[PDB]
Amino acid sequence: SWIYPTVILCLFGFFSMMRPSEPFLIPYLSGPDKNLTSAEITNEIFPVWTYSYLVLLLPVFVLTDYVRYKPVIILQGISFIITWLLLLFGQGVKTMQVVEFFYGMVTAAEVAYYAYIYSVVSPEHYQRVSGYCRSVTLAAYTAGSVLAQLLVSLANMSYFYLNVISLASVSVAFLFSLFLPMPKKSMFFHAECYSSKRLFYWSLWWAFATAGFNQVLNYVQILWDYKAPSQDSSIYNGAVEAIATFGGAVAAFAVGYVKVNWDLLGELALVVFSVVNAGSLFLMHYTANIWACYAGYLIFKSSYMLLITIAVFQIAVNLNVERYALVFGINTFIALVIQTIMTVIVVDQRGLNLPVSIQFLVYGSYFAVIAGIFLMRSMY
Amino acid sequence: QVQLVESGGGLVQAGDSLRLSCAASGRTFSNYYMAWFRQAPGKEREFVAAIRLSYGSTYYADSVRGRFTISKDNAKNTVNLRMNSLKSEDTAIYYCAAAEDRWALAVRTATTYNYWGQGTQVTVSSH
Ligand SMILES: CCN(CCO)CCC[C@@H](C)Nc1ccnc2cc(Cl)ccc12
Ligand SMILES: *[C@@H]1O[C@H](CO)[C@@H](O)[C@H](O)[C@H]1NC(C)=O
Repeated sequence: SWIYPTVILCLFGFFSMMRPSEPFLIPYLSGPDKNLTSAEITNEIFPVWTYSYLVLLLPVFVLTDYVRYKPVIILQGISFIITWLLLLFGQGVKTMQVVEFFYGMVTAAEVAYYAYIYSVVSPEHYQRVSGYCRSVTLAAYTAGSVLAQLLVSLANMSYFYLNVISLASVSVAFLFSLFLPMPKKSMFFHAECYSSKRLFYWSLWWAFATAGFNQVLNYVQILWDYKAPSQDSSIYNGAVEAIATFGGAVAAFAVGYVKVNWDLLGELALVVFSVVNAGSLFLMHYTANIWACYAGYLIFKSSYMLLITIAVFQIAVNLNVERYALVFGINTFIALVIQTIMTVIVVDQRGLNLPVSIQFLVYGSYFAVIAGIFLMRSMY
Repeated sequence: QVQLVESGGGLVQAGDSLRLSCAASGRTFSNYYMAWFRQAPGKEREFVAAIRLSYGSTYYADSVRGRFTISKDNAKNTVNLRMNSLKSEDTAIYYCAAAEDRWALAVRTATTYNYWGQGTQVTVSSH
């Protein structure tokens, strides 16, 4: 009974996340077809994505619960189509800000994809199904990245046709979305945990690490363009992004497989991984070699996945399936608030308006500071 | 006191190119935003393109994006603006303005800049 909804949802997720154009956005936005500057991209366009995502998170969380998840998934597909149509045929900074708003809407509506399974699949099949819905999606992204590189290097395709392929993929995903079964019920509408100190502590670290990770991901490509201009040197953004995603997945799988007492070693290992993330970011900032910056990105992604897997495991050790949704919603909202504060202060034109050449110094300092503060409280 | 002086503007047949230069004097200019605005009769002052001297960051308006390029020639404390494929819609008076770099600086807002040039007129004639 679960096979049909599971298969349709996994097909939708795979085709929605298969986007060969994603790895090559900055070379595309700054290329001769859009002619946008790196300052405009980093300090005027990209920040909007956070703002909308913060604004649309809670409403969409409640809409998704009230109007059941299928409508929200269809809305996400429509948003994908509109976003990629505007990316393909949009021109100027204002159109790009609208594109960022719609992509933030897509990110906010992504919650329905992972909450849909609960209302259709029996509790018995939750775990495995979730795993599938996760595995598939990750593979899709990796596949797209690899394909992009294989098309950029061997097929000598243009960034425009990568966006065309992404548009076709999202259109197919939306068509698949139109065939998901209607959920009959919902967790909250159609049916105090933070008191525990451990839950609060682990959620705080999860939120801060997630904010840092998402801030670094939004501008890693701009940093790469700064170090290795795409208009004069060969770039390997697809291969690097595929390898980094694979390393992160392997790190998460290793965390899952190995059994160790995280109640005691968790703080030590998490501090060590935060220090490694800070060191990798410092290497990306200081190093003038592009290969060193790729290696730093790989290390940062793998270590952050090592971190977040343990954090999520510790948060979710005693939480129920129903409470997962609200706890993780609150944690992602707080992470978005932190990321929005950081963007307003640092990246936004109304703050320091720092270029990408100084932003990663701030990000490395941010991770080092998280590690330093959390190391405290040992004595006294 | 800062003094911005513009040169280069003139009568150019539609479709050609033209280079404008704004030289700033009276101070050491290393931490200023240098921007170009334009104003046409019966219209308001419009942002054209800005450059961050310290970092070299550049911003353009969508109307002139892809055609106008703003650079800096520090050897003479000048900021240049090269305009290619000029159209009749580019006829205006161009003012170069200088703003002090600082927290929360709105690059595209004319009120942000406290130093303005006398303006040089660029008229584009279509045969
Ligand atoms: C799955 C993508 N994510 C997680 C990576 O695993 C990172 C996206 C960040 C950056 C590379 N990409 C965008 C940043 C800001 N805005 C965008 C808008 C669009 Cl339309 C597309 C991409 C955008
Ligand atoms: C982008 O800029 C190049 C020149 O630098 C120009 O040839 C091209 O037409 C522009 N393309 C646009 C604005 O889409």
